[PDB]
Parts: sequence; structure tokens; C-alpha cells
Amino acid sequence: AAKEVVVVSGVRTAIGDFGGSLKDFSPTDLGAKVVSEVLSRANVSGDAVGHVVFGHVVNTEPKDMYLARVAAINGGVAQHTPALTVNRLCGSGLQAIVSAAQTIMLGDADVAIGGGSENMSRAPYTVPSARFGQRMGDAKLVDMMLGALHDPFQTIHMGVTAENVARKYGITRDAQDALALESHRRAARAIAEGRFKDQILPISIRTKKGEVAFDTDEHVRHDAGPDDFTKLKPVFVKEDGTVTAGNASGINDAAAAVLMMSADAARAQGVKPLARLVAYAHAGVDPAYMGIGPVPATQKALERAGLKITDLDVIEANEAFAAQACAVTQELGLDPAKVNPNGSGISLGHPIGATGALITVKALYELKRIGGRYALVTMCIGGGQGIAAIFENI
Amino acid sequence: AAKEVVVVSGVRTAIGDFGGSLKDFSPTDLGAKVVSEVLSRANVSGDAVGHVVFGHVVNTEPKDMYLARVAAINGGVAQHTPALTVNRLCGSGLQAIVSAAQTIMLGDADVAIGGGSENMSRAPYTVPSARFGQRMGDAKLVDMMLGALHDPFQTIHMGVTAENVARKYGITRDAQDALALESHRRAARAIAEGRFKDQILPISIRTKKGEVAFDTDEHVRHDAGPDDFTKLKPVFVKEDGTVTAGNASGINDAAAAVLMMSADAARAQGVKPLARLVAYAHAGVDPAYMGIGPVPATQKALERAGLKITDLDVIEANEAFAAQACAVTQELGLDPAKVNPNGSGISLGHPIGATGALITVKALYELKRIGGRYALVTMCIGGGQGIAAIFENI
Amino acid sequence: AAKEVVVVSGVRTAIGDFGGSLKDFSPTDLGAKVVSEVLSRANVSGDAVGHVVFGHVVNTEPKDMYLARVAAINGGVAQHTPALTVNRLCGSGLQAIVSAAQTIMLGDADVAIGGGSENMSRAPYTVPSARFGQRMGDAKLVDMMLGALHDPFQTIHMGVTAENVARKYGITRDAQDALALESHRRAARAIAEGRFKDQILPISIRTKKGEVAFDTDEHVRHDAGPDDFTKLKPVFVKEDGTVTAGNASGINDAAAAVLMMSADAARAQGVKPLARLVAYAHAGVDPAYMGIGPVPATQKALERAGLKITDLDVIEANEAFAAQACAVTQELGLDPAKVNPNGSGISLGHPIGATGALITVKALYELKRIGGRYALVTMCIGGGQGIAAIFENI
Amino acid sequence: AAKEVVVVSGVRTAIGDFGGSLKDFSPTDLGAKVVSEVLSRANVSGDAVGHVVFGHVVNTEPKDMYLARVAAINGGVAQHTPALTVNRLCGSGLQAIVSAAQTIMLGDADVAIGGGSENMSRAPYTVPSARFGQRMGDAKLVDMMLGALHDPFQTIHMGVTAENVARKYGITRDAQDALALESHRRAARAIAEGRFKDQILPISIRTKKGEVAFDTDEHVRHDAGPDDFTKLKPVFVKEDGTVTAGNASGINDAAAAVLMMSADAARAQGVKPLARLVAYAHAGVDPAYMGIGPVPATQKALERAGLKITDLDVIEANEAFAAQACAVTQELGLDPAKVNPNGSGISLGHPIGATGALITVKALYELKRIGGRYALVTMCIGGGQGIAAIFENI
Ligand SMILES: CC(C)(COP(=O)(O)OP(=O)(O)OC[C@H]1O[C@@H](n2cnc3c(N)ncnc32)[C@H](O)[C@@H]1OP(=O)(O)O)[C@@H](O)C(=O)NCCC(=O)NCCS
Ligand SMILES: CC(C)(COP(=O)(O)OP(=O)(O)OC[C@H]1O[C@@H](n2cnc3c(N)ncnc32)[C@H](O)[C@@H]1OP(=O)(O)O)[C@@H](O)C(=O)NCCC(=O)NCCS
Ligand SMILES: CC(C)(COP(=O)(O)OP(=O)(O)OC[C@H]1O[C@@H](n2cnc3c(N)ncnc32)[C@H](O)[C@@H]1OP(=O)(O)O)[C@@H](O)C(=O)NCCC(=O)NCCS
Ligand SMILES: CC(C)(COP(=O)(O)OP(=O)(O)OC[C@H]1O[C@@H](n2cnc3c(N)ncnc32)[C@H](O)[C@@H]1OP(=O)(O)O)[C@@H](O)C(=O)NCCC(=O)NCCS
Repeated sequence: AAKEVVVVSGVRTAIGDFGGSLKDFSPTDLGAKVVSEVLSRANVSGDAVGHVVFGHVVNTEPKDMYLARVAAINGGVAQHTPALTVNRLCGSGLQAIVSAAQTIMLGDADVAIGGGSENMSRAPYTVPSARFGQRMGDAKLVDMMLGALHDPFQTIHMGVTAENVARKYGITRDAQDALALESHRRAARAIAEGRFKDQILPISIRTKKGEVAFDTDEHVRHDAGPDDFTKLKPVFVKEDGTVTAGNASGINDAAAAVLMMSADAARAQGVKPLARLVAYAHAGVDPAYMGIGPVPATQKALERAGLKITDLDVIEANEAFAAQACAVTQELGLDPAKVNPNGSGISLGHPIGATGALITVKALYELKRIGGRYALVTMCIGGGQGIAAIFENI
Repeated sequence: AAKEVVVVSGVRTAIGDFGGSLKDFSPTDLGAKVVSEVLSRANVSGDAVGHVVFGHVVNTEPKDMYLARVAAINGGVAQHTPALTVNRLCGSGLQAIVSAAQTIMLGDADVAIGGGSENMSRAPYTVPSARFGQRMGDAKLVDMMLGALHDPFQTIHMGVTAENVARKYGITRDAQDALALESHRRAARAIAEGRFKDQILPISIRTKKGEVAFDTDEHVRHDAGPDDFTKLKPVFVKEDGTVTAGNASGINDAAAAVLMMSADAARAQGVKPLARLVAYAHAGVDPAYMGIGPVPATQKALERAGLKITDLDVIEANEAFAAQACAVTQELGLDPAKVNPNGSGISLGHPIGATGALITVKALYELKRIGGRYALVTMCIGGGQGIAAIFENI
Repeated sequence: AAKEVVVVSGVRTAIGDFGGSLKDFSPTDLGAKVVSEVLSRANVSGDAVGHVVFGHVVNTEPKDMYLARVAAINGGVAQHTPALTVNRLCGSGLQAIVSAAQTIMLGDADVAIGGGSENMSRAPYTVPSARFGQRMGDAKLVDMMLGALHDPFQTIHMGVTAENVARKYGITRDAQDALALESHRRAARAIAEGRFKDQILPISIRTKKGEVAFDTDEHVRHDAGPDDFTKLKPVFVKEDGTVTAGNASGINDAAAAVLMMSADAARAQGVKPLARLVAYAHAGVDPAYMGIGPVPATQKALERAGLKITDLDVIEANEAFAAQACAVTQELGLDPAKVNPNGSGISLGHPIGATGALITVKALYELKRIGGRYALVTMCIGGGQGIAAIFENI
Repeated sequence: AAKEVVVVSGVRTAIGDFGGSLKDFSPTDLGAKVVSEVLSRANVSGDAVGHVVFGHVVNTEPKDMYLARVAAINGGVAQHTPALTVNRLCGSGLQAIVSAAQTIMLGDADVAIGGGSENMSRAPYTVPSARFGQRMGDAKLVDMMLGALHDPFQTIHMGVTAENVARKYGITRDAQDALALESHRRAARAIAEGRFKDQILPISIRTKKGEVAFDTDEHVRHDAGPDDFTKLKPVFVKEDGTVTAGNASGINDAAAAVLMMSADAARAQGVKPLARLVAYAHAGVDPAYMGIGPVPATQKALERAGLKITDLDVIEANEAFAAQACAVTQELGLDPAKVNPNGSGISLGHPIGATGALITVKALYELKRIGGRYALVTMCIGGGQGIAAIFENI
């Protein structure tokens, strides 16, 4: 049998807007900041880490091809610790946590860090013709940010797959704008009641008026009213459109990480843990319907966990698009009060490579706030996949 | 305990030169070719795959951020199969195989494909200032290929870290050029004797003279003598250099993959496999001496396998630079006659993300050629890492 | 002897700021607008124009290589009229007027249009490596705007030559900021008293609040006080600097044109002319001291005209930099009250390719306002030249 | 009246192919070479030049906006000499000579240099969105070479306007290919007989094999037969095409210049000159039929010279496309045996901005070869123009 994996500590940055407060912080900078902090929060020496795994999708500079290693080293981890970067698109952050946990499960390590880091503001343009030349004719500057949001098979924006999911599963424009408005309100509540304070690492943003601490998710609209959403126009299809800029998640910058140990190593260190890993699962779906990826992934994870949907006190199911999150809640039969209690992608943002690790942090801190037992963390994946993990508060 | 992992089939493309015969084949195109071919070789249906993992470092286009999923789908793997892309720099190809093997070891899958794909000819240039503009003053087009070959801490070419290793471990220029020459002669002999024919998937390269079959590693110099290497000048340092273009590996394009099954699925199907996985290990080292990463990784892997250096019949240790390949062989006490019996990176090329999977294929087919039992696959990793795996012919 | 050249009509746009009101109007768009207007103001059929010549330096798109022809055709000139684009850097606009006048002097035409057009906001970046490729290493995005402001011989900004002129000719920082402040005030006066109303062609700038007329030179600071200038720091040299962002001309967008006829053709058309051409002259100087180009050019033009500095009632001597305009006024012994009566480059802006034609328009309308006889129009030229023209009110 | 203009000396480079032997020589480098050489040929001191005018269309770098001044200064012309760059598209080279001649005709100078320089291999790509950014979505790298070959009104390649002229003037494919073949044979004969040796300035082209002399127009096919042109397909229209790569001119790199003096300065110095300028003329035509621009220009020039078609011993009418070159010869009634006796754009190449000056040199040296008296130099101009000049051997 495989060893048990304990999550001793976790942290996240505040989520920055596209072109906002974190646009000057590279992904390796953010990665290192969260690495150093989870080491501190867990009281673990950087010399005792067995593995580092980071999720990350859009390379913004050469260093990013070394992201996990740079975040680890500059985060204070000894140079003898291996470092891996993983890309499962929007699930990369949770995948990183899964991969790090596997090294503990398999006995290759008894300490491992799993996280993600992404700065979409710094997403580059590429010139595929620049190495060997165009010779003649106009060439293209390729938007790698928009390219990461396009299905590679039909070359359609991820939002077109959201419309496919809305049409197929019967999700109205009214229903989408409902989830969007509430998400903003739950998040505004969370920021007001301070539910995010402990999990967020503040970052001093060197402004010209003197430094200021960036410690609040800036995508949230605190004045949210339903007219703000009904006035918007569908962005991804010309006819019979329903997905808008308002009911679809933002594009954002952020990083997050968790530190994990084997059950034995955590016992022998007097660390007060957040939770323990119960199970995980992966699934693939039709790429044209990638939004409902979380449904089979969540169902397989419950099977491995020996649990039922009704045992889940906290559900972090990323709101990539209101169109698909409604169908996920509907097809699984979830209690919308237990799903994204404090908002998600629509309100908080979607720093794709980091989202999976970031919402794992949310789920665990929510479990402590409410004294719950089981949390589900799931999200959809461009190209047609889903990923899901279940944690137990302890 | 952990389930035994069987490698039933493997394949690689021939290795194309920089700007050479595969310059027109995208990484996802190459990846799909090898996926479809390992499936046919293992006699496994595209609908029966538990997981796909591909190593890949330098994104050449948006599709590449979906590389594993595009290679799997366009290789004929059903859409219900999860796909993951991993980046551990030059170790990514072998990491992909380890990651895929781990899903079998952990029971999440009984069939998994591990591979790697890289086209360095198609490595792009980025424009960091394109999205938000430069306003005034010259800007830069950033070479992402060279970027992937620069240590991200000191911002020095990997070749400089090769000089550090040569200096520290007493690897003379004469010794480096002797290894480089012997690598070309071994590869030229392997080509002439047809040792690679079975493991190579031909690719039809549309030429204006009509289609021709690309099936021979074109970086190899078949009439090389010692003077061809002595005449070259050091390329990476201005003073006291030893590393030349001739005793450094090439930059290349290729793909490779292997198909793995749980031992029980292999028994039941009645396959005639290549090998079983015995053990694997990772290691981190000083980034400035990344070339000796294989030493601690190989030692940790022999420990886990309960094996000794003398039990190894075949060794594929990638020749990133003769400077480090010599130090690796010297520090572990390996027989140079058993190390890379048919050449390696200096003569065949180094298609970064695919090399680890590619040389695994080479190792297993060489085991079959000599009736050997154990093979070691190991390689150094930029940023200061090593990776190693041991296979048993069965 | 050579025929006499009459200026029957002229016009200019308001001068736009770098990134300001005209950033969406290409140079051929502005060129055509001023072409059509001078035809109207002169009551000349587009079928009766013998030549069109336009000055223009920085190509912003392929069309600009056809600038004179596009401005003429889209401006309403018949397709049988030849069209020439000329580049004498900052003197291009006056050069265009000179070249057009020469066709009348030589009897090749008895109707000709001379003008200039420039949009520095739309100045492009180039990629010299893009046609045949960089192969490897970082390449450069070249700022063609900044490149046009750099001396091609020593590769120094035009402002460094201003410091050379200030040092050599004894122009203090106090003296420079004095001319700068007054220039802004004279211009603010001119805008207030409406002196520019008749010469300016308004351009409707399609805003989202409904269209608005852009008819006022927007570089001018109406609140100008000497502390605004003394607080600034020298921009072009680190030591012993004196040229600042405040005493140096702006970079701007604008177009202007004049319509000219032979004396006979103007007689036989009942056109009420602005002025007639008296003489012109060219000079070259040390490129490192290009600022004092106007001095020898003005002296040679007076010789050809048979006039003295004291016969000039209006002087338009472009204020490229306060450092050089002070030396020009000083070395020629000019009455600063007669020099730039309504401001110049520092206050109004410097749309380089159009400036020469634009300030000719100013000089002629000032001659009418004050009932004067002779006007001088001169300017310095990057690379080390000067150009000057003298007109007579009639 | 106007002063008589004497061409005392002329020179050209050999014409390099696109991406060929002159790809590494900037336009200002080529311009300076010919400037220094016409000075040496005329036996005139660099300090005795009244004006310099250079034709140039496609800026390859910032220096090119200073092209005439850089060519003059680096050609050894004293800095007191004014320098002007002119752009009349393919007519720029001849326009430069006319503009320079006009300063002599008008008395502003007794010595002037007229030339042209273009390196199309070095034509750049622009990035219109680089300065202020693209924010989101793909952008373009704009090919400025192709841009200079597109009519700016209908946005069609010049080759499409060649089809219009072929259609309208009944120029068959057979007739176009007959002209193209004969052009190569005439040029190949001229090379073999050494007719160009005296007029060509060799350029040492630094090769890895050692420096070699570039002194032969390398676009010429010396073993061409009718089948080489009949096999080619139309390149510019999808239906009913006639214009091919074989019967269209090349895109090329070269420079040329001539040195002119007033007749009195030539008398006094005792030079042995090439020719005197007799007359010149311009014309505009329908942009869609720009290929017949030379017809009205040549007619207007013969009128001014008081000459007839039959008085012309030599004719250099640039072969932009055989389609228009045939129509030009047909519409004026020229003897094809006198038109381009040694080839033209189809065989020798078409280095846009330099062609007009280059073929002037060719015309004057051919006059000396046959003891002819009068030469016509004419060419069509994109945008719908023509230019023509007549010279007398003396
Ligand atoms: C939906 C999408 C196309 C919108 O992008 P955008 O237009 O650039 O977003 P912006 O905030 O800059 O502008 C949207 C406009 O809608 C309006 N809007 C958006 N959300 C709103 C809200 N909650 N309330 C009121 N108005 C809103 C804004 O006023 C805004 O107007 P402005 O541009 O004048 O400021 C883009 O965010 C997207 O692609 N989302 C999906 C991302 C994705 O695929 N993630 C991975 C999937 S797993
Ligand atoms: C060393 C390096 C900078 C050379 O770049 P390159 O110029 O593109 O290399 P090429 O093989 O294409 O050609 C180099 C020149 O040396 C010569 N050359 C190459 N191999 C040779 C050999 N075995 N013998 C003699 N000459 C050789 C080539 O002929 C060529 O000369 P030429 O132009 O006259 O034909 C580059 O290959 C490199 O960086 N290698 C290291 C790869 C790496 O970092 N891998 C991962 C690190 S863990
Ligand atoms: C001088 C030069 C380097 C300054 O460029 P710039 O810094 O981009 O100009 P900007 O207006 O954007 O900024 C200048 C700053 O100085 C200050 N400044 C400039 N002029 C000022 C004035 N008249 N009053 C108060 N402040 C002023 C501004 O506040 C401004 O601050 P901000 O950036 O926060 O807004 C540039 O305009 C230049 O090159 N001028 C010469 C052009 C030339 O060579 N022409 C051809 C010669 S023949
Ligand atoms: C026509 C045009 C589009 C062709 O572009 P190109 O492909 O770069 O032309 P190239 O000469 O380099 O080669 C073209 C192909 O035709 C062939 N070719 C060229 N000339 C040939 C000839 N005389 N006979 C047979 N074949 C010929 C080349 O060999 C080559 O084939 P390959 O690749 O197998 O070697 C381009 O030359 C053009 O636009 N010309 C018009 C120029 C112009 O506009 N001047 C100003 C207008 S006023």
C-alpha cells in the first residue's frame, strides 16, 4: 500500500488583474515568493525538501522554462532538491500538487512542494518566422496568451466550448448571469469578513507614491448589481450567444503553493497540518465540451475515496465560465451553497497555471473556517480534460 | 506495494539537424507520429490507454502548450485519455516515461505512453514589449532556443557550465575530442550495420524532387578523423577554453515514445515486451556544475535497484558535452566501451525534450541486440539536476 | 531669366502631440486633407496642377513610400499630375516648397503644390533580421522614430549636437529656458487672439463622445511659468547638461501645404495671393553642430535676395532646441521680437517632415496680420545642413 | 535662360540578386562607393561639389533616412555640400539626376552629383503595433519590400497592373516571353564582350574563401532558351495570366551615380565628358496602367528636345515587366533593336531606387560604344507615373 500524504502548509498571492498590480512580477518571482513562504509557514528547512513541482502554461521568458527550479532555488530550497514543471493547461496547479504527492506516496520523498505560477499580463508575442526568415509576404506576431485559450483541434476560443456546453446542458443567459453576480458577492463578502487574510501572502508593489501592499483580489466588483451583467453582449459567438465578458472568468496573474509530508515525517516534526490527501482522479472528454471535464473526474475521485457528493462540505470547482460551472453543479447534483462559498474564476480571476493550487488553498482554509471534514477541488481543462482531488481536514 | 511496469514497445524518429530535414514538422506532428506507431507496435488499441505524458521544453506555437493532448488525439488515442506535458529541461523525455510509469505503479492506469518531442529548428523568438508596447527606444526579439540553453541563475550558456565541470574534474581537451571522435565512429558504424533500423520510424519528407524517406540520423559525420576536432576553437569562454562545436552536442529535432503496461496487463495480453522498469532516481546539483547531475542520480538508482555498476550491460548517458560526459563516466567508474555503444548527443544530436525518451529506446533495443540484461539511462539537466532509470531486458 | 513664383494659398493642420489627437491619421490621410484644402482656398481645379511635391521622413507603412502621389490623388488632383516625395530630414517641408517652385521657375509647370506630412506617433519599429532570419542570438526591434533623431555619423541623439552648439556658442541653461518659456507664451497668445484660426484646417476626431473638432495646437502649455522649466533635468548628457525635455522641441504629427503658380498664370486667374518667392539657399555644416545650419543658409539667401537682416519683418526659424535657436538668433543678429512671433517647435511642436511647410504658412499669415513685406523661413537639419527661403507679401 | 548641364562621369555597381552577393552592403555603403568613384572619374575634388541628390525608396535602417548625406560624406564630399534624398518609386534614380541637374540649370551649383542606391535584400519588416502595443490578438510583421511593390490605391501587386497593360494593349504571353529571352541573350552577350567592364565599379565581397571581386550582373541567365520561359506559370492573377517570374524583372541590390557640371565649369576644367542633358519630362497616368507611363513622358521629352523618335540611337526603357515594356515600345513605334541593346530589368535586375541612375550610365556608355548621338532614358513608376530624359553624346 502507498504512504499517506499530509498537507502541512499552504499560501497564495492575491490575484492580479490583466495589466494590474502584479504585471511587473515574473512567474519565477511569484513562484519563489510562495515557495519561501510555505517553507516558513511549515517551519521546514529548505535543505529537507524532497521534490518541487510547479504548474505553469505560458512561458513569458527563457527563465520560465526553468520555472520550478528557479522558484525553488530563489525560494530558499537547497540545490540538491529536484524540480519539475508540469503543464496540464488550467489544471496544472492541481496537477503539480498531485505529482508532488505521488513522490511521497511512492517513497521517493517525504517532503514535497506543489504549486503553480502564472502571469498572463507578461504573456509574450512570438514570431515563428524570425529564426530562418519570412523572405517575403507579411508574417504574424502570435499572441501566446490567446493561443493558450484556443482549442488546438478546432482553433476556437475556450468560450465557444462554453457555448457548446450551455446549449447541450440547458444553461440560460439568465442562469449564467445569476452565478456570476453571486460569485462577485460571495467574494466581496469574503474580502470584507477577512476570510482570505491568512491564506494570502501580501506583495509590496513599489509604486511612485511609496510602496503599498497588494493583498486583496482586485478582479472583484464590490458594487455588483444584476444590470451590470444583463447589459453585456455575448463575446464568443455572433448568433444565439450567451457567454459574456461578465459571466466568464478573467485572465489574471498569481502564484500559490502547498508543502506536503508523509504521515510519518509530519508526526515526527510537531507540525499542525491543514489536511490530508484522500484521493484524486483524471478524465478526458470531448475537446468541444471541455467545460464538463470536472464531472467524470469528480465522480471517479469519489469512487476512489469511498465517499458521496453529500459528504463534501467544501467544493472548489473553478468557474472557468458560468456556462460550464452551472452544468457541472447541475450534472453532479451539488449544493450551490457549498460550491465556491467565496467566489471563483468569474469574480476572483483565473491565473490559469496557478488556479489549481490556489483554489486548493481556498478549499483547505474554508474547511478550517467552518470546521468541515471533506473538500473537493476540481476544474475543467482546455483540450478536453478534468482533474479532481479530495482532502480531509485534520 | 507498487505494481511492476513493463515497457512493451518503443520507437523514435531519426534525429534531424538544426534547420535540417525535420524543420517543417511541428512538435505536435512529430509527437502524434510516434504515438500512433508505439500503439501499432504494442498491438494496443487507441481506446485502451490510461495516460499519456510527453516531455517538451521549447513551445514553438500555441498548440505546443497542449502538446501531450494533441500528440495523443492525433496519434489515435481516444479522447477519454488524460494527457500531460512535463518539462525537466534535457531530462524531460525520461521524466515523461517516469511520470507515465508512476500512474501504473500507483494503480491509476494499466496502460500509459511516455514520450518526448522537440523541434529546435522551430524554436521561436518572443517580443516581450509587443503586448503593451515599447513607446520609445530599441527593443529586443528574444531567442527562446538560446534562452533554454542558458542557466537561469548566472545567465551563462550551458557550455560554460561544461567548462566548470572540465576544470573541476580534470577533463582535458584531448580527452573531450577523443570522446567526440569515438561517438561519431560508433554512430556511423551503427548506421552502416543497420542497428537503428528497427527502432526508427521513417518520415516521408515532401521534397520538390518527390517524397523521400527520412530514416537516418543526419548529424553523424561518417568520415571524421582526429584533425576535424583539433582544428576547432573553443566557443563558450574567451580564455582557456576546451569546449568546441565539435565536442558539444548538436541542437536537433526529433520525437520518441514508449508504451508501458502493468505486468498483469502484459501477462494477460501475452505481449512480447522490450523490458521492465527496475528503478529510477532524481538528483539536484550546483547549477554551475549541472553536467555531473547524472552521478548522484545514477548512484541513487543503483541503490534502489539493489544493483552495482558492474551489473550494467548497456549505458545511455546523454553526451550533452564531452566535458561532462567524460566526468560522468570517470566519477562512476564506467567502462567507456559500454557507455553509448552506438554514439550519443555529440554525433546523433540532442533534441532536448525528446532525448530522454529517445535514448531509452536506444538502450532497450541495444539490450536486445547483445542479449544484455540491465541498462542504465541517465542525463544531466540544466539548472543543476540529474535523472536516471534502470531497465531489465525480459 | 527664370519665371517668378507666386504663393496663392496655404494651409496647415493643428499640430498633434506624440500619442495625441492625430495618432489615428496616417501621413497620406493628412497629406490628402491639406492638398484638397489648398486647392479649394486657391479655387484651382485638381485637373490644372503641374506638379505635387511633399516632404516626409519616417515611413509608417508601405503607402508612405507613395506619399506625394497618394496625398495628391486622394486630395483631388488629377492622375496626370506627377508626384514626388523628398526627404531632407527636418527641412523636408521647406524643400518640398522649393522643389515645387523650381518646376515653375523652369517652366515645367505653372501650377504646383508643395507641402509636407509626418505622423511620428505612427513611426514604426523595424526588424532588420526578419527577412532572412536571425538563426540564433537575440535580435533588435529598431525604433525608426529615434533613429531619425540620431546623427548617422556619430550615432548621437540630435540633442547631443544641441549641447555642442550650446557649449561652442555660449548659450546658458538660463538662456535656453528663457526662450522656451516665452515661446509657450507667444503661442498661447496666438491661440487666444485667434491668429492661427484662418491658417488651420480643422480635423474632426471621431471620439466615443461624438465627433469633436481638433483645431488647436495641443503641445502648448498655457499655464507656463519659469519654475516649470528650471525644475527639469538635462536629458541628453549626464555631465554639464543643459538641454531638457522642456527647452527642446516636441515630437509631433501634422501636415501642411501651399499652392503656387507662375506670375502669368496667377494674373490670368484673379487669385488673391499670399506672397511671392524671393530667394532660397542651402548650406551644409559640421554634423556635430547641425543646429547652426540656418545661419549660413540665411546669409546666402539674403545675398541672392539683395536684402539685409534688417529688412525682415517676420522670421520663422524653427526652434529645434532652445540651445541652437538662441545661437541662430545671436549669430545672425536678429530681433527676437521678430523671430517666431507666435512660438515654434518648443511650444507648437516639431512634426519633422511637415515643419518646413507648416512654418512657411505661419510666416505668410503673420506677414498679412502685421502688413509686412519680407519673411524669412529657415531651419536646421540633422546630419549637418540648413535651408532658408525669403518671401514677399503682396 | 537655363544653363547647359554636362554629365562628365558616371559609374554603377554590378547588380546583385535578391539575397545575393550584395546582401551584406547597406544602401549608404553602396551609395558612398559610387560617390567616391564618380569623383575620381571626373577628376573633381570632394570639396568642389555644389549638391548631392540620391534616389532611394525602401529605408532599411535609420541611416537611410539620411542616405544622400551619408553617401556624400562617406564618399569623400565635404560637409559644406547639401544632400537630398528623393523618392519617385522606380523613377527615383533618374529623378535624382534631374533634381541634381536642376540646381545647375538654375545657377545654384556648378557641380552636382545625381545617383540612386537600393538594397532590396535588406528591405525590412515593420511592426505597426510595437510602439503602443497590441494588447490582445495576433498582429502582423509588414513586408516593406512587397509593400513598395503594391499599388497604394487598389492594393494590388505591380504585376497585376502589368496584366492590365497587357490586356489593354494586346501584348501576348508569346510576345512577353520573346522579349524576356532576348533580354537575357543581349545581357549575356554584353557581359561576354565586356561592354559593362568600364562602367562597373567592382566590389570586394569578403567570402570565407577569401575576398573575391563582384563585378558581373548575377541575375543574367547565360544559357536561356525559349522553353525556360514557356514552362513558367503566371504569378500575379489566378485567371488568364501572362506575367510570370521569368518575364518580370528581378528584385535586386545596386547603386549608381553620375557627376554633372555646368557647361562653363566643364569648358574651363577641360574635362572629356560623357554627354550633355538635352531635355526631360514627367507624366502621370492611371495607377492601374502605370506600365505605359513612359509613353507620354517620352513624347513630352521629345517635344522639348525638338527631336523625333527616329533621332534616338540608344534607348534605355526599364523592363519592369515584359508586358509593359512591349506596350511601351509598341505605342511609341520604337525599333526593338535599339531598345535596351544590352538587356534591362528582366535580365540585369531592377534595384528600384538605383535603376534610373543605373540605366542612365548604361545609356551613355552605349552611346560611346556605337558613336551614337542621342539616348532616351525612360521608365514607368508605381502609382501611375512616367519619367524621361534625353542625352546627347559629346
Ligand atoms: C470573456 C473575455 C473575452 C472578456 O475579456 P475582456 O473584454 O478583455 O475583459 P475587460 O474587463 O477588459 O472588458 C470587458 C468589458 O465588459 C464589461 N464587464 C465585464 N465584466 C463585468 C462585470 N462583472 N460587471 C460589469 N461589467 C463587466 C467591462 O465594463 C468591460 O468594459 P471596458 O472594457 O470598457 O472596461 C476574456 O476575459 C476571456 O477570454 N475569459 C475566459 C478566459 C478563459 O478561457 N480561461 C480558461 C478557461 S478553463
Ligand atoms: C556549440 C554550438 C554553440 C555550435 O553552434 P552551431 O554553429 O550552430 O553548430 P553547427 O554544427 O551547425 O556548425 C558549426 C561549425 O563547426 C563545424 N563542425 C561541427 N561539428 C564538427 C565536427 N564534428 N568536426 C569538425 N567540424 C565540425 C561545422 O561544419 C560548422 O562549420 P561550417 O560553417 O564551415 O560548416 C551549439 O551547437 C551548442 O550550443 N551545442 C550545445 C548544446 C546544448 O546546450 N545541449 C543541452 C545542454 S545540457
Ligand atoms: C527632449 C525629449 C528627449 C523629451 O521627450 P519626452 O520626455 O518623451 O517628453 P514628455 O512630454 O513625454 O515628458 C517630459 C517630461 O518633462 C516635463 N516637461 C517637458 N516640457 C515641459 C514644460 N514646457 N513645462 C513643464 N514640464 C515640462 C513633462 O512634465 C514631462 O513629464 P511626464 O513625462 O511625467 O509627463 C524629446 O522630446 C526630444 O527628443 N526632443 C527633440 C526632438 C528633435 O530632435 N527634433 C529634430 C531636431 S532638428
Ligand atoms: C515575379 C516575382 C513575384 C518572383 O519572385 P521570386 O520567386 O523571388 O523570383 P526568383 O527569380 O528568385 O525565382 C523564381 C523561380 O522562377 C525561376 N525563374 C526565374 N527566372 C527564370 C527564367 N528567366 N527562366 C526560367 N526560370 C526562371 C527561378 O529558378 C525560381 O525557381 P527555383 O526556385 O526552382 O530556382 C518577383 O520577382 C517580382 O515581383 N518581380 C517584379 C518586380 C517589380 O515589381 N519591379 C517594379 C515594378 S514597376
